[PDB]
Amino acid sequence: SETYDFLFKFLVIGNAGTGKSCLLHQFIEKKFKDDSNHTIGVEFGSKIINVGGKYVKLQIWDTAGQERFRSVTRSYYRGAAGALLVYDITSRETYNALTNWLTDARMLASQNIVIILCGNKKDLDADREVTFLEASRFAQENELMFLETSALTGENVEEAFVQCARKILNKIESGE
Ligand SMILES: Nc1nc2c(ncn2[C@@H]2O[C@H](COP(=O)(O)OP(=O)(O)NP(=O)(O)O)[C@@H](O)[C@H]2O)c(=O)[nH]1
Ligand SMILES: [Mg+2]
Repeated sequence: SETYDFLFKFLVIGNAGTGKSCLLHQFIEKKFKDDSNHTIGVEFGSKIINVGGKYVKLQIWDTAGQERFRSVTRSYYRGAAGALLVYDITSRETYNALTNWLTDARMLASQNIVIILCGNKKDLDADREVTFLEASRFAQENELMFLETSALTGENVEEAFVQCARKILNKIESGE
């Protein structure tokens, strides 16, 4: 019965272990799933959101982060309008991988894809390995909006997905 005015394909991308699957599950179900294991292929969720009285259906591909699946994950960029690019604030390696993820999206996605950078596991701040300020500098240098999120608590998860959609809606309306 429920309709929508817009349909967008999104990805969730980033190194294994960063919390991609937990982020999608939090956005859709509003709970932390704590038995989550490695995605061995691709998972899907969808949700309709209300953006200013416009209903936007998000079709979201939660991709495998393990290196062994990289050629598979790369096949998903085509047709994606938006992506959440995720690292783990407690794992510097996952943050150091970000340049490679952005190189992939530059080569394989639409030049107009909207990417939101998510520093996840913010609830694990006592084990932080990446500063807010330093990630903020990187995002700015890369023309990306940046949020710290927690799949566990929900902090900024709805905001990340909604803002990706709002930025795509803005492109549709005006400019580039
Ligand atoms: N404390 C905390 N743990 C989290 C958070 N998000 C994910 N985790 C935990 O981190 C681990 C990896 O999460 P998961 O969502 O499976 O990661 P993934 O990015 O989907 N991995 P893959 O790419 O291999 O599928 C799990 O043990 C999960 O419970 C978070 O915000 N806070
Ligand atoms: Mg996963």
